[PDB]
Amino acid sequence: NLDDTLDVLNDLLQTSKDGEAGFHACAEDLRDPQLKAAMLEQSRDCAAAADELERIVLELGGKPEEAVLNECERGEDVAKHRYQAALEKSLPAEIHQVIERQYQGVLRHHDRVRALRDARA
Repeated sequence: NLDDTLDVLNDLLQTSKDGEAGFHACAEDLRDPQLKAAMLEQSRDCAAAADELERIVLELGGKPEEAVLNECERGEDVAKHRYQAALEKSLPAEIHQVIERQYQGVLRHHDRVRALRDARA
C-alpha cells in the first residue's frame, strides 16, 4: 500500500525534476521570446511541483528550432501521461488532491505552447 503510494510519488518527483532541467534548456535554446517565457514558467512550476512532492515523500518515510519545439513538446506530453497514470491509482484523499492540482498546471502549460505553435502555422 504505502509502498505503491511512495512508488507513485517517486515517479512524479523524477518527472518534475527532469522537466525543471529540460524546460530550462528548451528555454535557453529558443530565439522566440513568447515561447521562451512559456518554457521558463513551466520549468519554474515543475520546480515547485518537485518541492511539494518531496515534503510528502519524506513525511511518509521515503528517500528521494522547430526541432527544438518537437522534443520539448514531447517532454510535456510525457509529463501529462505520467500524471494521468498516477491519477488512475487509488490513493489517500489528501495525496490525490495535490496530484490533481499539479495535473491542472501541467495541462495549462501544454495548452499554452500548443496554442503558440498554432499561431506560427
